[PDB]
Amino acid sequence: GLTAAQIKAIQDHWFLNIKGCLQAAADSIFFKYLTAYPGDLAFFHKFSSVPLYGLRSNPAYKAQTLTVINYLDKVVDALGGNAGALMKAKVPSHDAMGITPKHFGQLLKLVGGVFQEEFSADPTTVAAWGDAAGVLVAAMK
Amino acid sequence: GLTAAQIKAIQDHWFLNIKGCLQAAADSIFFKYLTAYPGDLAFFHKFSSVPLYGLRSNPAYKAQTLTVINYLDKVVDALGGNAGALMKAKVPSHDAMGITPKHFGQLLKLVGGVFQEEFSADPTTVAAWGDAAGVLVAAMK
Amino acid sequence: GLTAAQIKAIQDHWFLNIKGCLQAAADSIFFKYLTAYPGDLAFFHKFSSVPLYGLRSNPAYKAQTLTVINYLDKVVDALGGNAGALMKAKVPSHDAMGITPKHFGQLLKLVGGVFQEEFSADPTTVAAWGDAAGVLVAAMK
Amino acid sequence: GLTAAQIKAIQDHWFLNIKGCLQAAADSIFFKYLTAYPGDLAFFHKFSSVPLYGLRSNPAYKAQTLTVINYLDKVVDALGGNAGALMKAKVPSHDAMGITPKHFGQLLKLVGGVFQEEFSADPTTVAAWGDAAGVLVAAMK
Ligand code: HEM
Ligand code: HEM
Ligand code: HEM
Ligand code: HEM
Ligand SMILES: [C-]#N
Ligand SMILES: [C-]#N
Ligand SMILES: [C-]#N
Ligand SMILES: [C-]#N
Repeated sequence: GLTAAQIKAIQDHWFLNIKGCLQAAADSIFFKYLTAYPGDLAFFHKFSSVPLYGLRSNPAYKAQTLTVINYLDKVVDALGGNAGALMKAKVPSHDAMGITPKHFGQLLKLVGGVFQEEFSADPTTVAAWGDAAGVLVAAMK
Repeated sequence: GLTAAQIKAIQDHWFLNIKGCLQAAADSIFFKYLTAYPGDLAFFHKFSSVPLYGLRSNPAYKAQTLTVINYLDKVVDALGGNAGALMKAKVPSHDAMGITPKHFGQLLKLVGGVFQEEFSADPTTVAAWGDAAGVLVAAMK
Repeated sequence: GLTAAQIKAIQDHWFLNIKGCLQAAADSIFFKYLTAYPGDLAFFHKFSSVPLYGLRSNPAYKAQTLTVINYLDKVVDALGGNAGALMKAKVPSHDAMGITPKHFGQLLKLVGGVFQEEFSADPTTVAAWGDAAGVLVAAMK
Repeated sequence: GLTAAQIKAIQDHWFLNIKGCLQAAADSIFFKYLTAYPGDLAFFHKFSSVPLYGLRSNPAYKAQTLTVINYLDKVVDALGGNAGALMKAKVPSHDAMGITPKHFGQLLKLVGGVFQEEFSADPTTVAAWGDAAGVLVAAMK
């Protein structure tokens, strides 16, 4: 579930490690998702023919992951409150495309791990991200 | 003064070269400030004993710098809107420390320049940033 | 085994992705090793009491992994030739400390993977690094 | 002219702020050159049609720049040694293109400055780099 201490862990960690280099965190969050779900690369017509090893270098990828991280920044600042409404607002748009809350849960389940592996997240922050994913995907119904 | 073209010029560039690495842009805007105005380092009590050459590496410098650009990010979002009010909302606390609109002008004026030299900004965006400085300072009084 | 095409893959990939940001590659290569072998943190007296999540931010870690990557750069430039002699020269020094070719093989077995995960290494480069580890550890006897 | 103190000043700083991120130092040394001497961009045929503001992002710019700093890294290693000879070893191929020791002096002279503004170099190292420029240019003829 998500308590105010959890919201603090996630937010303190976001100012310290993530907010200052949003592009770096966005590229590794999605790179981890696409090596785990390679076929989902096909939803991104602007770069679905780039091989996996060329994505971090591809500007169409970089603009896309920065568009996502820029919206997640707004969700993290809103975790005490309308974060659930901000996840909600993107379901129509993605639904058009064939992308459900199952795909979103898959992306949100990986960021605790990517933040531990590369962005110096402590165990409390990683566990709080585990909880936040469950919370934020539930907000979409 | 600002036209919709100038606000698109600033916003597109900010998304392109600044948003993905807010810490670098922040470190260099304050480094060009603190180089040009070396005595005002005394105002920054949690790093006023670091010599200039040691600041980009100093953890408290980087916290300060990112707290400024994190706010500035939000006034860029709001340039055809309440950007003015967000700048003026910071004047009474800084006034209490001896830091006037003179000071803010000094900072705001260096930004175009810093973006041209290190963050890939064209002469149109450099121009828009020179005028954005004047608007924001004019809304502060 | 290691052929000249393999040496080309590793070297082309090192100029493209690694040489320009040696510090970033050095911190993730060892971070991956120390999350896999946490107890080996005890060999590094200058930072053995730092928790895992604080290493990427710790200057004593950064200086150490940059000392290692700076020597590996010299080994990669030497892969057609005296690379084996350059690995050889560090066995005495590490032997003093209790660190064998078993520990070195453990570090070299992970860099193909870290380069795929974070430094855009193609499958041919990753497989060539798999071979290079076997080769370079063998050079130490 | 160079004393052992000046060579330690340069080398320690290079290991500290330059070696871990050779690409940034390279991009900015050539960006300060190409800003001060904008016509010599015509010499760089694989990126001579990119306007100045687009160069830090240009892949061929970054390849060129890193090929220079990759070599320069090696002449720093050899400053109490064959640094001179390594600089002069590049004169006949560049002479063939119309690029003289005038040109190299222009580059070498900007380095201290660039390191002071963006790479945390103290006034002693800035001084050592001003003299290293003169020595290296004097060994070239
Ligand atoms: C995990 C949180 C995610 C958020 C907040 C998010 C947000 C966004 C945003 C802000 C856009 C731009 C369009 C708009 O403003 O509505 C976008 C587009 C898109 N995203 Fe999502 N995204 C998420 C998950 C996903 C997932 C999991 C996929 C695919 C597996 C996906 C696929 C796409 C695609 C294909 C586009 C359209 C890109 C284009 O061609 O322009 N996103 N995303
Ligand atoms: C557009 C420019 C600036 C903005 C948006 C800005 C914003 C901020 C913010 C967000 C804080 C934290 C507390 C608060 O919410 O007020 C702060 C604190 C402070 N700022 Fe400003 N600032 C600006 C300019 C300056 C300048 C030019 C100086 C000094 C000449 C300055 C001096 C200080 C001081 C001394 C503190 C440090 C408080 C502490 O010791 O932690 N700032 N700034
Ligand atoms: C994989 C290739 C490795 C290379 C080329 C390498 C190279 C180096 C270098 C150049 C030094 C500095 C001392 C000197 O010049 O001899 C060093 C020190 C050290 N390395 Fe290695 N290293 C490697 C593997 C390891 C491994 C696997 C460990 C530990 C599990 C290790 C432990 C140490 C320690 C503890 C020091 C001393 C640090 C100090 O307190 O100053 N290294 N390494
Ligand atoms: C200390 C300064 C410099 C060094 C060490 C250096 C080194 C190099 C190196 C390593 C190359 C690749 C080929 C070779 O091995 O010779 C090269 C090529 C080239 N350099 Fe220099 N360079 C320096 C200064 C300059 C300057 C100041 C200019 C022009 C005003 C310049 C113009 C060129 C040109 C045009 C090429 C491009 C070849 C191609 O089109 O790929 N360089 N440089
Ligand atoms: C979503 N991208
Ligand atoms: C304002 N700092
Ligand atoms: C070896 N460090
Ligand atoms: C020389 N480029």
